[PDB]
Amino acid sequence: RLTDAVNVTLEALGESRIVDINTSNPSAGLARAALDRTRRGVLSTGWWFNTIIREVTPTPNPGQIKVPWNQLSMYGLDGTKYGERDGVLYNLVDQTKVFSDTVHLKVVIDIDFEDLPEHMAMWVANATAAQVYLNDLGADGNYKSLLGIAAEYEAMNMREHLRNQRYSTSRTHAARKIRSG
Amino acid sequence: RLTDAVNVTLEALGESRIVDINTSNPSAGLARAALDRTRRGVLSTGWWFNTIIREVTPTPNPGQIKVPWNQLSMYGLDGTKYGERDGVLYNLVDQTKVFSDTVHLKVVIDIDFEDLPEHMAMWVANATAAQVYLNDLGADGNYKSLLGIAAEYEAMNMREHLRNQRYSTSRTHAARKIRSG
Amino acid sequence: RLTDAVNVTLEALGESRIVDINTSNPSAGLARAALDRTRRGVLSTGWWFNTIIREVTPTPNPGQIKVPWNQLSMYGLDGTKYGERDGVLYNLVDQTKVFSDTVHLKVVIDIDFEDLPEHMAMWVANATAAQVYLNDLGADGNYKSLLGIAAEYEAMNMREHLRNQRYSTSRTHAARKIRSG
Amino acid sequence: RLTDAVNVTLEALGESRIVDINTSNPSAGLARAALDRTRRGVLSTGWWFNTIIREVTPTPNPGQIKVPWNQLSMYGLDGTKYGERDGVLYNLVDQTKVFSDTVHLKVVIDIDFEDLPEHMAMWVANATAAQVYLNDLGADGNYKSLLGIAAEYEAMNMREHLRNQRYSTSRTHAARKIRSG
Amino acid sequence: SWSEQVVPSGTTLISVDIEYLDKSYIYLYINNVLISNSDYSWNSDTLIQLNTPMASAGTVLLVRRTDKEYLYIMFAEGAAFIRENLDVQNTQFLHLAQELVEGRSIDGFYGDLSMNGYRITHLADGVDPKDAVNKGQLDSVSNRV
Amino acid sequence: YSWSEQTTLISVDIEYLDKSYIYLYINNVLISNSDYSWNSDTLIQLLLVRRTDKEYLYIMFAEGAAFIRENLDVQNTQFLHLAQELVEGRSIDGFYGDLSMNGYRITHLADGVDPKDAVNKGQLDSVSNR
Amino acid sequence: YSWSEQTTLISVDIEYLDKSYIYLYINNVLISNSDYSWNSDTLIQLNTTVLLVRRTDKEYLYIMFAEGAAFIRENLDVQNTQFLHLAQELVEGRSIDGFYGDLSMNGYRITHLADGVDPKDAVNKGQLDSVS
Amino acid sequence: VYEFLWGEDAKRAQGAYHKWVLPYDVLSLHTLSEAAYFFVRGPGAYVLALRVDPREGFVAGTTYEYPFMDMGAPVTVQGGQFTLPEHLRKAGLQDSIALAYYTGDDSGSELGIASISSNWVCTTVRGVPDGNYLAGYRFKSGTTLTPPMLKDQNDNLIGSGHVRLLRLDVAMRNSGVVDVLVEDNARDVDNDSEYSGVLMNSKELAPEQPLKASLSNIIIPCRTNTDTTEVTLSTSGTLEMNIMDVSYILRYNQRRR
Amino acid sequence: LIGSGHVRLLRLDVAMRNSGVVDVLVEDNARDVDNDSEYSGVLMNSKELAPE
Amino acid sequence: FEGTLQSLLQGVSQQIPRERQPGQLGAQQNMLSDPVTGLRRRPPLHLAAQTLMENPVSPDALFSTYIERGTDGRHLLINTEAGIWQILSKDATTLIRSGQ
Amino acid sequence: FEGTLQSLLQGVSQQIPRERQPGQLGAQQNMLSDPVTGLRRRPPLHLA
Repeated sequence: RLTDAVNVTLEALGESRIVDINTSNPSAGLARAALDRTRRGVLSTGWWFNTIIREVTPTPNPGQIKVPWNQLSMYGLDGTKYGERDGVLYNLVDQTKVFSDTVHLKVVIDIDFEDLPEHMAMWVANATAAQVYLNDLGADGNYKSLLGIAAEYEAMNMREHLRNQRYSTSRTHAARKIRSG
Repeated sequence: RLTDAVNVTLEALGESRIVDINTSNPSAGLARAALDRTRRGVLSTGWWFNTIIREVTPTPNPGQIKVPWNQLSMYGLDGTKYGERDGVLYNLVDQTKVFSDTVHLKVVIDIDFEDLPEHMAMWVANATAAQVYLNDLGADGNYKSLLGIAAEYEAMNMREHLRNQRYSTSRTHAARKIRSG
Repeated sequence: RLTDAVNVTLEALGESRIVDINTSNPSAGLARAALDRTRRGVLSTGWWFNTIIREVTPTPNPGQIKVPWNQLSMYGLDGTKYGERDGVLYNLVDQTKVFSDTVHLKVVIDIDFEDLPEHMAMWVANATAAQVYLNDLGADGNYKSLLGIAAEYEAMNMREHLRNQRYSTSRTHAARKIRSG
Repeated sequence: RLTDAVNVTLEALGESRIVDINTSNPSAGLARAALDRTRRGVLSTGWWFNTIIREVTPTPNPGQIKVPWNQLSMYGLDGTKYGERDGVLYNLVDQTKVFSDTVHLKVVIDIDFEDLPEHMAMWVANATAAQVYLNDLGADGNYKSLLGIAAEYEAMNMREHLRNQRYSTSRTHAARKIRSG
Repeated sequence: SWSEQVVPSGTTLISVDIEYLDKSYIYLYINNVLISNSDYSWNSDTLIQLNTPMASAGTVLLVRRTDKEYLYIMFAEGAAFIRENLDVQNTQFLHLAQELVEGRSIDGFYGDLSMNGYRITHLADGVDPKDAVNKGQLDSVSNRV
Repeated sequence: YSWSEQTTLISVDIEYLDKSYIYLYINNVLISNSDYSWNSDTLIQLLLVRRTDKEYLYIMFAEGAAFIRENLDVQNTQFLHLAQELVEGRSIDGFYGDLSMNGYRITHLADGVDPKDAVNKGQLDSVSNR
Repeated sequence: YSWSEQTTLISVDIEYLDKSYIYLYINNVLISNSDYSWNSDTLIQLNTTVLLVRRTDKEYLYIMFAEGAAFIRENLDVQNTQFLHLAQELVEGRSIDGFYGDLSMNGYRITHLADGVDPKDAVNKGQLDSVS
Repeated sequence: VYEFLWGEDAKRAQGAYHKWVLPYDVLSLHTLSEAAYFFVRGPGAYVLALRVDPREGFVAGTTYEYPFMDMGAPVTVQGGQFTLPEHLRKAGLQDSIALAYYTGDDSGSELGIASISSNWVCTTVRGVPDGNYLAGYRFKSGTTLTPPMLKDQNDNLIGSGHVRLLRLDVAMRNSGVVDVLVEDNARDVDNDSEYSGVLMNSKELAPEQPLKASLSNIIIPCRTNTDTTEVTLSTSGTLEMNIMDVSYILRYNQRRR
Repeated sequence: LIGSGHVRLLRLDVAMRNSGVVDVLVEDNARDVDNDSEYSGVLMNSKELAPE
Repeated sequence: FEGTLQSLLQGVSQQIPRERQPGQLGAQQNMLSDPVTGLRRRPPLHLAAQTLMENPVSPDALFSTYIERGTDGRHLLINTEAGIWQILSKDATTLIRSGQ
Repeated sequence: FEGTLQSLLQGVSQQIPRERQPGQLGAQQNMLSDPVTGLRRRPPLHLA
């Protein structure tokens, strides 16, 4: 699928698309670099495929808590700011790396470009193609059309995300429903 | 039918039509690849001829589930999110591949370009032709005309989908109608 | 009549029109291909000349139900999604080709270009001419004028379709009329 | 009269007028063909000198009906849709060519260019000239002027049609008027 | 290539959907009995009307058999080698391959068949001494012995 | 069509397109090509079964075959003869799958001698009679 | 001539008109085309016994001719090759999957029959002799 | 081969330096009042005298019906067998032996040869009828076009590596089928295919008429870099190849003046 | 010059002095056009058209 | 950007495509650059009667030269390896086989 | 402003860069100005 997106970017530039994987003379490496950067930037915000560390009780001797290597962003479930330093959990407001109690944090991980939903992959590929076209061939009507296509794919991705996470009204109406029964 | 779509794409560019698909023409394979990409991108959203509701039980003692069909998107009927890693079922939020109980899910399969409705095929072919023209000869009046034709065929496909899927007021009116009986 | 529409497309390009059938050196084959594609796309939606399969009871031994070869779109009269696979009826939501009970389906067929009403034929010819002109000579005022002519012929076709199918108010007023008598 | 229409078309282009119709001039035959096409396209809708109400009974024991006249459109007075296949009557929805009882229908016949009203002939001739000029010398101010002249003659033809066909309030007022008598 | 359906008693109109090359290529079977051409007429291209309505409900079968006597389009005797001529000539062969694949056109084999270790499933009971037999009738022999 | 069943030499009436395609069988015994001669196109000098070539096209236009009406007609005649051949059962020599008779009867099956052969009803009835 | 029977790379020696016309069977089980890719015209690489079966479609003509289209000599050859291949799989016996009439094979015996289990299946005398 | 044409004021209007290839090694050559004689190394033990009019394949309003075919020799073919002429019996070049019509309306059309035996008896393809044909060697004629360079408003060349060629349109008169190969080392593009301008339902396409088109604009698609592209047109056949004009479409960014 | 096969000629205007009637034939093999006709510039009610 | 090559009748050039004069080609083989008909395939080599002169073993050992003698001519032919001269008519017909 | 140098095959020039003829170079060493292949490195000196 990665070669397919590289070919998408090559087509956006008007060049002949490739078949062999990463063994091409033309500057298609910029396409791969832009694709990786765009994928990381887009996945930085929380989507419906992101993990959670419900409880990680640290051992008192080292005091440090390991975090997933492929993490992108972390949000503490409680009121604490968290981040990564040297691959372990870090307290931003306290500037310390040690922890004595359990931590409940929500962490956003990174996904390989062959392992993510079709809509998000197409959005990333089209955004990379638009960025590469803007860098190389300038900002003309083709760039605007590519931006519109990327926006449409982003809208489809948002539709899928809203479908997977049923964001109905079930937060304060629970009290009324409990009162009715 | 696929040869006709490729001929439409070639006509949009103004090149020579082909009579033998799977030939050695450089632009023939490009048209097929663009058609396949557009088809996979557009069928990702659920349609009447793509969505099938199926339930699969782990065949051995609770373990992995090899996902059948040529799935494009995979929504979960229950309150869990599903993925597809290494060709088997995967729980996106739980980061696990082994399931204990049967899972009910709605899967959006992929449809070959020879066996899809006429309106949808016309929409895909014209969108592919418009994209190829935009990438090759730039954005101009021809691009806008091709986009308009593709939008008209999109409207026809939407009409077909709405006609074959009866979407009436039958969600909460059942409670107000069964009581009168 | 087909040669007349091919000559319409040739006139739109400013070339000399032909008399002999499909034995011309100039690239008038694009006109025929575009005409066929446009006719199929336009006839894909249901019009006033489309057949119905009121009841087709399948034989239990094969289990498959034959569909008309020249079909374009199919809508089940009941709440079932239907389509074509290998020339027989297909269940989209069930992904099966066998049937045990009767099926009531509405099917849209394809019509030869010498066997369809004058307004629809003129609309198809003018749309094909506009598409060919956009592909070849660019998007100028001639393309806009051809699009306007095609829109006028489409309006006349809609007038004819509404004349043949009397779409008055005879759905819920039937209850009131029965109550009055 | 037809020679005068062809001369009008030639004058619009600026070529030399002809005095002998059915000559060998390349643009003379083009004008006649365009005039015939425009006439057939425009007379398809019902006018006062085209619509005749006739009833034809199957001459033999219930079988096919050979459609007379030079029909352009064929509406059915009863609740059935009619076509014209192989020169005989054809039921579009029933896909049958044999009829059991007599059929009542309103048929729109075709009128030769020598025997139609003056306003309608002028409208057809000027529309043909405008179309030929648009196809030949492109869309410019001359095209808009010719379209305006054609629209004025169209308004005159509409006035004639409305004058000869008394279209007053005599549909439901009969019930409110016969009762007062 | 063919279609089978169960129609109610008293039906005269039969609708065909098989794309035939000639009207004489369509064979009508009622209850696995061939119907003579004089007993029905073609109201239109896709409609067959029976001279006499069916007395009782039965299965209607519409086998098509392409006439493989001579080439439909003979090029040496006047064919112009144009698009539709070639299309029809190839359509004849395509149709013939279709009926051959469907398997309703082969009546017998003049040679020693070899299933190569595969069962001949769904075999009806024999009626004649020369007919083959299935495992169902072997059950009676097993029970009696 | 494909075959015809009939001391004299021979007599053929089968329409063919190459001499090598005709196979000569007498009393269900194969005869080698060197054992007979083709004196005329309609006579054979010392059961006729036809088997058209299958590996290659009769007229390969790409290879350089003459483009004429006769070649087109001969190429079409190849497929016509082959389709005629594929209906009398003289070409099919076994099925690589589960054949289904779906409620139909196999007629005129002969008694087998190899324990992996099909069985008729005559010997079944013989067993049924002790 | 139309089917081939023979751990990651699989060769394809039989000719075909399209890649999708070839079906790959592993232990008499069909594998969807999404589970493998074509490295070349004579090499199939799987994602992770081997039987290859060709089946040309018989619903549409492979090469469709159009008025005012470019023509070459090889188009007729490919069109004829379609029917030639179709007849090939017709002969090999891997295409016909049943019958709808009564076979009238005259005085010939069928060999190599698998022992049926469903009493509707045919039976060989390897079981009749055991019963007898 | 050198072609020259001197115009007014002693200005060389045309200078050509193309190359020719002959089936046999040449020993000597000399020109005459009309034709140039080539003396080649015969396959046997004698040299052959090859003559040619340098500008001979042009006919006014009638087209050249003679096949493009070196060292022709009349041959009668019966039963699919014909003996190769003695001067064509050179070992190692049997794959270059051709056969073509030279008498009827189908003159110039090539015919296939199945194989050549040791005794130099040739077997024709099954489609070849019995008649009189021409036997001789086949020469490959090809040309590589100079890539279309782009010039600005001030008639100055643009830098390499930034102008993308889209397609190449070639107009051809009275030509058969040619083979087009597009090479671009800098972008790894290698597409080889054939393009023919004979229409399907045209009067040019007839069972007996040669497969030629009076006018044909074959469009060669090559989405490569115009700085290093190498598009070549060739055909090893008995039919002509005439090129009048080559039309190109470029794609360059006008980001700055 | 522009490439061949993409420029369409519409009409040809020929100015002639003291001429009679000429025959004009238009040939185009690439488009199958063959129109043969005569064109005269003598006006109907002009002094040029007289019986003598 | 649309365009058309100015000319194709110039010969082969081994220069880089940048600094090439108009009309020059990258590589040309077996073709004739006729101005009256555009780029054309070279005409075939018609064969005259095979001379009775034996093949020269050395690749460059044959000398030929046409001599005009009135309205008729001759084709001098000399084999340098053996000195065997030969005289031919205007088209492949030996008149006097000059001795070596 | 975008541009491209007209030529590089001319020799060295010691003039100021303003009034230099097209193609002239500021300084060239051990290089060959071959028109058929552009600016190239000089060939090596084979030893007899």
